[PDB]
Amino acid sequence: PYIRGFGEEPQECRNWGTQIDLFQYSAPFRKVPQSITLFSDYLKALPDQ
Amino acid sequence: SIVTKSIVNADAEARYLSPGELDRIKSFVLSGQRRLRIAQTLTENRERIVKQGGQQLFQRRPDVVSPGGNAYGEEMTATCLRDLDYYLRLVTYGIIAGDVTPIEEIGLVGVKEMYSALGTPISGVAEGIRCMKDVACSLLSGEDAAEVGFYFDYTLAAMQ
Amino acid sequence: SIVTKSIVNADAEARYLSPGELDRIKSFVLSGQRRLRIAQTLTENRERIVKQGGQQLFQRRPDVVSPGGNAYGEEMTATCLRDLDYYLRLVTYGIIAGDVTPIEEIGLVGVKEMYSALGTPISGVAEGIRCMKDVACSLLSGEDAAEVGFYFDYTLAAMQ
Amino acid sequence: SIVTKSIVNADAEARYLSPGELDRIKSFVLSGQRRLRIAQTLTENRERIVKQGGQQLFQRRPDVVSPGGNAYGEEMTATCLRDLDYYLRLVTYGIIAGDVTPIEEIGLVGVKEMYSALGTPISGVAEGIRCMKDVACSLLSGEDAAEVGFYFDYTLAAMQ
Amino acid sequence: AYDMDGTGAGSLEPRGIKSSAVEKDSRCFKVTFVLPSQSRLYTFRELQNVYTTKMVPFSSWYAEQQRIQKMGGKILKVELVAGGQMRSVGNQ
Amino acid sequence: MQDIITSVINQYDLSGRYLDIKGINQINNYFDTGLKRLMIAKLINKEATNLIKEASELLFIEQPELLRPCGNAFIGNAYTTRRYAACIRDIEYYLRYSAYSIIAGNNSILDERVLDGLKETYNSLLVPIGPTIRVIQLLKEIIQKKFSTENIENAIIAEPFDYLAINLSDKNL
Amino acid sequence: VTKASGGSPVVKPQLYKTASMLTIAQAEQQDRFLELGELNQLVSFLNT
Amino acid sequence: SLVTQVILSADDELRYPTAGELETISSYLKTGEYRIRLISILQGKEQEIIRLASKKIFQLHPEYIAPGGNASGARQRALCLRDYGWYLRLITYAILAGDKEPLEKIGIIGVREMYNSLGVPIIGMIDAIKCLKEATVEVISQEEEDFVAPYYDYIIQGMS
Amino acid sequence: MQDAITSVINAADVQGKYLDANSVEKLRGYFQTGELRVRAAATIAANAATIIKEAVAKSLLYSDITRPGGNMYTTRRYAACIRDLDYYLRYATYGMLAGDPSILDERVLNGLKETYNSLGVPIGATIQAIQAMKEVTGSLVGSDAGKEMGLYFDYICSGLS
Amino acid sequence: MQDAITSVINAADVQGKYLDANSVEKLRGYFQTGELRVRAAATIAANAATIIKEAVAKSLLYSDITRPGGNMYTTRRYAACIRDLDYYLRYATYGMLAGDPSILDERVLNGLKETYNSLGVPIGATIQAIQAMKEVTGSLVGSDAGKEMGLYFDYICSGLS
Amino acid sequence: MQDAITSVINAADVQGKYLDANSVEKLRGYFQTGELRVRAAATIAANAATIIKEAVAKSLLYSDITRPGGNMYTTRRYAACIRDLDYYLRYATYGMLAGDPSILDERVLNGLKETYNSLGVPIGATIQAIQAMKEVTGSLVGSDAGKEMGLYFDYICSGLS
Amino acid sequence: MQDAITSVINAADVQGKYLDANSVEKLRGYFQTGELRVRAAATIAANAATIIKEAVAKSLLYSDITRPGGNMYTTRRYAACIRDLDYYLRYATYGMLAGDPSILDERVLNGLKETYNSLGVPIGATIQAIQAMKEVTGSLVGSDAGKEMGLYFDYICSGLS
Ligand SMILES: CCC1=C(C)/C(=C/C2=NC(=C\c3[nH]c(/C=C4\NC(=O)[C@H](C)[C@H]4CC)c(C)c3CCC(=O)O)/C(CCC(=O)O)=C2C)NC1=O
Ligand SMILES: CCC1=C(C)/C(=C/C2=NC(=C\c3[nH]c(/C=C4\NC(=O)[C@H](C)[C@H]4CC)c(C)c3CCC(=O)O)/C(CCC(=O)O)=C2C)NC1=O
Ligand SMILES: CCC1=C(C)/C(=C/C2=NC(=C\c3[nH]c(/C=C4\NC(=O)[C@H](C)[C@H]4CC)c(C)c3CCC(=O)O)/C(CCC(=O)O)=C2C)NC1=O
Ligand SMILES: CCC1=C(C)/C(=C/C2=NC(=C\c3[nH]c(/C=C4\NC(=O)[C@H](C)[C@H]4CC)c(C)c3CCC(=O)O)/C(CCC(=O)O)=C2C)NC1=O
Ligand SMILES: CCC1=C(C)/C(=C/C2=NC(=C\c3[nH]c(/C=C4\NC(=O)[C@H](C)[C@H]4CC)c(C)c3CCC(=O)O)/C(CCC(=O)O)=C2C)NC1=O
Ligand SMILES: CCC1=C(C)/C(=C/C2=NC(=C\c3[nH]c(/C=C4\NC(=O)[C@H](C)[C@H]4CC)c(C)c3CCC(=O)O)/C(CCC(=O)O)=C2C)NC1=O
Ligand SMILES: CCC1=C(C)/C(=C/C2=NC(=C\c3[nH]c(/C=C4\NC(=O)[C@H](C)[C@H]4CC)c(C)c3CCC(=O)O)/C(CCC(=O)O)=C2C)NC1=O
Ligand SMILES: CCC1=C(C)/C(=C/C2=NC(=C\c3[nH]c(/C=C4\NC(=O)[C@H](C)[C@H]4CC)c(C)c3CCC(=O)O)/C(CCC(=O)O)=C2C)NC1=O
Ligand SMILES: CCC1=C(C)/C(=C/C2=NC(=C\c3[nH]c(/C=C4\NC(=O)[C@H](C)[C@H]4CC)c(C)c3CCC(=O)O)/C(CCC(=O)O)=C2C)NC1=O
Repeated sequence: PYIRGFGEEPQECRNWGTQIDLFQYSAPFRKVPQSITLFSDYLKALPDQ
Repeated sequence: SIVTKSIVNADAEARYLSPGELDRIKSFVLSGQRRLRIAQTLTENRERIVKQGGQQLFQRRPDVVSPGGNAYGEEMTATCLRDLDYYLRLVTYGIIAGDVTPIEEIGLVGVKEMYSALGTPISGVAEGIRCMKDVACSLLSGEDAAEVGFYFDYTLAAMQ
Repeated sequence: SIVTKSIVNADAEARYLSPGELDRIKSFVLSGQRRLRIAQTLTENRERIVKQGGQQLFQRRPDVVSPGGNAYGEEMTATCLRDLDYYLRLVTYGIIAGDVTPIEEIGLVGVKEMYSALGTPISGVAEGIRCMKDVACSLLSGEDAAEVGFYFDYTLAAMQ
Repeated sequence: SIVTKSIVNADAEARYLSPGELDRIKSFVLSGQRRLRIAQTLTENRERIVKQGGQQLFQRRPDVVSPGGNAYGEEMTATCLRDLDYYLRLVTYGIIAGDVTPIEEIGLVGVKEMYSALGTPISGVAEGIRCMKDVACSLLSGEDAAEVGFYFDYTLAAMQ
Repeated sequence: AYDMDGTGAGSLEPRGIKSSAVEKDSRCFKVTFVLPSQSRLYTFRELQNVYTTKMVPFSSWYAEQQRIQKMGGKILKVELVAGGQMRSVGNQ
Repeated sequence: MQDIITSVINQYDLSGRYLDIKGINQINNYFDTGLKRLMIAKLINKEATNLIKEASELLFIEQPELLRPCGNAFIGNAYTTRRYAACIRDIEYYLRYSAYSIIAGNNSILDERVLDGLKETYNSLLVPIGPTIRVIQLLKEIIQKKFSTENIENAIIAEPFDYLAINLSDKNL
Repeated sequence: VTKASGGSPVVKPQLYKTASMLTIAQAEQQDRFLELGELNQLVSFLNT
Repeated sequence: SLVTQVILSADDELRYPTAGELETISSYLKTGEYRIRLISILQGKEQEIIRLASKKIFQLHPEYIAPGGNASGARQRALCLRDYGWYLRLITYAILAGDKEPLEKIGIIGVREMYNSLGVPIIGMIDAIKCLKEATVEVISQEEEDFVAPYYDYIIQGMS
Repeated sequence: MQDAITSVINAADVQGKYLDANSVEKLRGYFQTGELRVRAAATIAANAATIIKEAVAKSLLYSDITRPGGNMYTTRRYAACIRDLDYYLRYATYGMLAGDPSILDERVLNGLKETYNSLGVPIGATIQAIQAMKEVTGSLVGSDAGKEMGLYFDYICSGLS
Repeated sequence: MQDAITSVINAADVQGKYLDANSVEKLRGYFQTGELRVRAAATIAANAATIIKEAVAKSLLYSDITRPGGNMYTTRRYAACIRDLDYYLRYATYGMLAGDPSILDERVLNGLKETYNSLGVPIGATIQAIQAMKEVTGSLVGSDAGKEMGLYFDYICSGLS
Repeated sequence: MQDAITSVINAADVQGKYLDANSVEKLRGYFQTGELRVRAAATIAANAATIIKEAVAKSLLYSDITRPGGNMYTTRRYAACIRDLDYYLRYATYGMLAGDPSILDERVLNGLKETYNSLGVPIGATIQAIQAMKEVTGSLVGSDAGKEMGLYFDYICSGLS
Repeated sequence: MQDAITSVINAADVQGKYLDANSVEKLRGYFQTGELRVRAAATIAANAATIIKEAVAKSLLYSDITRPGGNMYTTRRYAACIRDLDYYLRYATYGMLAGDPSILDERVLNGLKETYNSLGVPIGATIQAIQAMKEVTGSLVGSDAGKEMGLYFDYICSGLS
């Protein structure tokens, strides 16, 4: 299996930032889940921050 | 509904909707006048469809209401009929959506985990929905009873 | 617009809108037919309002177009008229919004930082808008010229 | 330890611990009194277990200490015994943890990369640990020497 | 753990491939099959050989055999190379 | 996603009540225009490869900069044919998902499958947002050229294209 | 309006290859040094 | 066909067909003969229609007919009507099995690489099918040609 | 914070084009309902306290959130409710005049459901209070005006859910 | 992922010294309670479904998170709870055996409160469910064993807060 | 916030040793370039507005971020740029004098790329503005001084990426 | 990922102009050093393990990061270093051939200093290892080739700082 990069395949607009984050060596240190929160905040309103 | 999953089907396949998909969205919206009449019958018959629904349920399953049954006493029996009011409501959604997609993600997905975790016999609640089905199809003609009963037995299938 | 800041005024004060606020939203929407006619006059007169606008601007400020001026040559003079087309456009927004709120957060907030940072004489661009005002009010009656000119001089005030 | 990887084993399998896993955590903690006595013997015998450990190591591998050997001179020979003090320490951890898990992620994982990158003959350091094993098992009874020697030969296996 | 916890219809994890494999199963088949891709002509990926013969475990033969026919494959031969038959205990 | 119907049913489920008549009046407004929503969709499939072609020439006729070198800003407009090939491809998507969303009678399919990360993706590639939104409404005027004698098809066609316009904007006001 | 955001990292899409380029990239892709052939491969192009 | 899409699409989820899908089979089978009656109308007009298709595909595109073009010569033009015959034959299949798969498993999937290896300009074949749909309207009344209209423009969408 | 005119101007400006026939077509549609919205916002300002008194008595007055242990027991907690329900009836009035629900999520919705979870405020009873408050608001302003004011209530209920 | 023995070995190793009297003094203290923890983890494995059924019925069964609009309304959402509560009762069992709460924040706590805020899960009702689940766990395993199993429940509740 | 002398003293202090020959060897290397950095920071202070005017006109002046819809359209948004570019040319001047880029990530880089994603500011156009600003800065201060000032520009561009 | 020729073509293409005398002037300058870079990359490939063995023994071999408690104590942690130092000596070889440090921040620098802070890897000792590794690399390839290979080492050290 290879990593299906940006210049491999027709990518999708929905996980653009996350997938570029995941295809980095810095991926195994985001101990907080990056994708399950991002796909869920797409539906909920703006968070408090 | 049929509109939303005919879209997400053709969405995944990187294509538009075929005539097979667009001659049925077309065929469904002309069916929409007849669907609201059917759901309108079940809407203000919930007093009889639920109360007679729990009628046959206790006559067929006296264990669940007997002392030791899950729906024992004045309290649980009220909630015993509350769930039937839920599932009767979701069938009204499925009739108007033209699919069990509303019934799918409400009251069907992971339903065995809830009722197993509540101590309720899941087979018993399946018997309750079947008793509601005979009351519901008795309120409509043959052309309609092939639909209103049609959504109940799907709920019967997924509930076991 | 008058609708959005009459709301955010009464929004901050923890209250609804008074008759003084609701008899003017009422008075503004009945004014809306006459506003679109006024903005419709300036919409397809931008060829004359801008080109004659830069007419008097260079006759009154030949320094800005002379060699050494900021708008010198074929290039800068085209952009020299481009900004007037911008500000003439924002006045059409203010007339339809019934307020300089569109002109406020576009072309007015921090405008001195831009033009000071571009080397442009901010007083010179103020002279350009005044020349456009005489051309604009010459295209309308007295009842309208008290409005279309009214938004230009606000832009003149904030631009110095 | 046996407690932490009997957990992470049953952790991955989505289940609790079987009797086979819980009758050994039980069997290990009753073994804990005897383990501390064994590690207590090696704790204050490091003067004799290390120095006699490097005794047989140089008699069996004079190349490493001869001129040109990696541990040549007063300097490297001191570090030559320092590593044996390390590995003798990790065996005391493995005896108390009831497993080579402490020895695994310390002094064993990627050990060939270090010693190859230091120019040290990895086979030579394996000979050093074997010489320490005969000194260690000579300090304990037969029931204990089947354990203290048991952790050394695992270190011998992974170190080649 | 194993794939038969109580999951069936109307249960929270989605209705899927349920294999009758025990805890850490050690039975594996030797299968042989061709599986034409039927998707290369709108994806235009590189081509790979479709005739394969490999050892699949008992824990996941059924999913694989259920999937090989999903994409029009044909199974030429399968055998149980490793493991016993009718064995109550010992498949682990 | 959610059509006008499922979006209506979730509206009444959150409150846990049956469908009243105000709820059913919203469903009936879909069922009336539902037959009209299809030949809008059927016209798009017959006019699809054309309607992208008129949109491109109407776009670059006003934005000749998009067919020119980028300037030193490494910006993705339709400079090269590799850039031009992919850039016409985006007009495919805006016409497509705005074609389903005409049939669903609701912009739920739009934002979750087009809008979510759209400013994310274009900010990465430095893509024009201004001209990108203008081509979306060049399609809207082009499609409304066909249904023009009456004016109840016009509000239907405008709703998807107008939703992408207001949402792709950095808010000036 | 979108109520969340994944971020936009600086990505440079590919434009072309060069003889100086790709075999610096092939030996890179395997996580190995330049080999004598592909490094003699880099040479005789810069002699052109 | 349409039932095949429901059996397949219900088979990858490991479930029986739901309430909405069984509508989609039931409504499709009730409109059965009208496709059967329609295809016999088109089969009697295949020599009707392809003669009219060669009318306008070549007056529109004399590049292909002229000496040098692909269709120059008798035997090249001979199969030229054959490709219309196979396409029209395929559409009778698609009109019957009420979906696009007989137009997609044949004809559409990989059609460009077929023509590109043949020299036929793929843009010209799009106008050929568009010409063929233009020809079918004349020998068909207004009732049933919009039944067959969505099956044609799928081919044009497939070829781009 | 955009009204219907601000949203129309933004979308027409964000493409750099003038206000064509489609942009003015919606603007004319907003000016037609300009007379209805003011009278709707007129009566709601008058009966602000009466509407909130009707909603709480009709939805959550006697439920056991009102009793001890319920989420609304103490007088500070009860007084926070009618203060809290006043914003929903007030900001919904602003959305009804502006014709655009941008002000709601800008000033109400963001950090709202994340705040009630912190305090432990029941979102279920909150939406039914707003639903009951939506029901009485259709009483005063009429049917279509209630349809307009009601269109922003469930917008709050949807996002607050 | 360290137990009491792993944490004792790490601190004694991180200074490069042997296991002195103080390091073995705590290790002997852990081996003394080794018999108590297994029987505590024994009964919890047996009554896993019964404990979770007791906690939800005692804390959040009939509250309005259970009713429509509440955070637990739909059957998928209800089924996610007992799935979710199973991890807290399960991972707390692991901490009770390992004698060190390192596994909790390693595999449960990190990204947990940041995840519930994303989904909008009420942290207030979650902790009270775990508190009620802690209360029934002291019923089964006894007092001191409940003190041990209870010592990791509030560790989850503290970090999840 | 450490300069070259602070970083040298910290590393020599963090091991508890005095300033040996290697620590003073780098310090002498910093004092040799002390004359170059002040004159570099001298001219940059003089031509601060001229450098930023040259960079924006050379990189992103006429691109469609400048036009309507682009990220820099409104006058508030344009004015924020030259305010924003002033910090990059200013803080880079501080790094050029201190000889250590610690001040940049302390006061510029942290929360910067996470902030532009919030506002939706294009990081691609930002770096090219700084690259063009780095190009003009090498014009004024010379080659080697431009090498010094340029060494902190791409440090901003690297971390901001 | 651009070499010197790719960067020259990009800047000449990004303005839409041909390769004028200035663009080819730098390209001729790169082709002149093409012979030097290959021989530099030749010997570095041969002495890859020897260079890394020399750097660690000269910079951080006996410091107390090597001892217990230090950042490099365990054999997994020590083995990660020479694995980690191999990339710096390898990717610097790629930059030396490509004549452009774009590959470093593309594949090494981004998320690097943010990763070492997560693991707790000392950035101070890391740069001195690369500095010592730069010192031995100037031994092998010579002076000017060491100036070329050394020009990308401190680029890593600058951005990693
Ligand atoms: C819309 C889909 C849906 C369903 C179905 C649903 C069910 C549901 N049933 C419940 C209880 C209950 N359900 C029953 C049901 C029964 N007893 C019997 O003997 C019969 C076999 C059966 C009814 C026909 C009983 C007795 C309780 C109370 C159990 C207890 O108090 O421990 C509860 C907990 C109390 C509550 O919040 O109502 C829920 C959430 N929730 C949903 O969202
Ligand atoms: C909508 C509000 C708004 C305004 C007003 C605006 C102005 C603006 N004016 C500019 C340039 C310019 N503007 C001028 C203007 C003038 N020269 C003169 O002598 C006159 C006094 C004056 C015009 C009447 C010149 C010469 C330039 C080019 C300067 C240069 O090339 O350095 C530029 C940079 C190039 C560009 O992107 O167009 C902007 C952004 N942007 C906005 O968004
Ligand atoms: C806990 C696990 C562990 C081990 C094992 C370890 C080993 C280790 N051995 C080292 C050196 C060394 N090790 C030796 C070892 C030997 N020479 C011989 O002839 C013999 C075959 C062999 C010893 C029996 C020598 C000579 C050096 C110094 C090498 C030099 O100065 O170049 C060094 C570098 C100096 C230092 O920091 O001590 C480390 C880190 N570190 C660890 O964390
Ligand atoms: C969709 C077409 C299809 C079929 C039919 C199929 C069958 C199939 N049946 C299996 C086992 C089995 N099948 C049975 C069945 C029976 N025992 C009896 O006494 C009866 C005669 C019979 C029930 C009618 C049993 C007991 C096993 C388990 C065998 C074992 O554990 O060794 C297995 C091994 C793996 C597993 O179950 O997870 C497969 C793959 N796979 C397919 O893809
Ligand atoms: C379904 C919703 C959706 C959209 C819209 C989408 C867009 C999208 N546009 C892209 C590129 C691109 N898009 C353009 C587009 C343009 N250039 C201009 O100058 C014009 C303003 C514009 C045409 C209108 C260009 C040039 C690229 C390539 C950039 C480059 O490589 O230089 C890419 C990267 C290549 C790829 O597709 O993998 C994506 C993902 N993805 C989606 O999922
Ligand atoms: C069932 C789907 C299907 C199709 C369509 C098909 C086409 C097909 N077209 C062919 C040739 C050809 N086709 C054309 C076609 C044309 N010239 C024109 O001007 C026209 C626009 C067009 C016809 C309407 C020409 C000129 C050749 C001969 C090219 C050559 O061999 O020199 C050939 C090579 C052998 C042959 O003629 O049979 C095939 C296989 N095969 C299939 O299985
Ligand atoms: C092992 C450590 C760990 C935990 C704890 C964890 C939690 C977690 N809880 C979830 C959902 C959920 N969690 C709940 C829980 C609750 N609702 C309430 O009212 C109560 C306060 C609470 C029960 C105590 C609900 C209802 C969902 C579904 C949310 C949704 O569908 O939007 C989800 C989303 C995906 C899914 O459930 O499949 C995750 C990942 N993941 C982990 O890896
Ligand atoms: C000292 C370290 C530091 C930096 C760098 C910083 C940046 C910063 N840039 C901002 C905005 C901004 N920044 C820009 C910048 C740009 N637009 C473009 O197209 C270009 C690519 C770019 C100019 C190079 C714009 C337009 C805004 C306004 C955004 C808005 O109004 O939404 C804001 C919002 C508040 C404000 O400007 O008052 C902050 C806080 N803050 C700091 O403390
Ligand atoms: C190609 C660009 C690139 C780099 C540079 C990179 C680094 C990187 N270094 C790592 C660890 C590490 N790096 C070191 C390094 C050091 N300890 C010291 O004292 C020294 C200062 C330093 C050696 C110079 C150590 C000890 C670890 C292990 C940390 C741990 O186990 O916690 C890890 C964690 C995973 C692993 O090693 O498998 C990554 C991903 N990844 C990349 O993709």
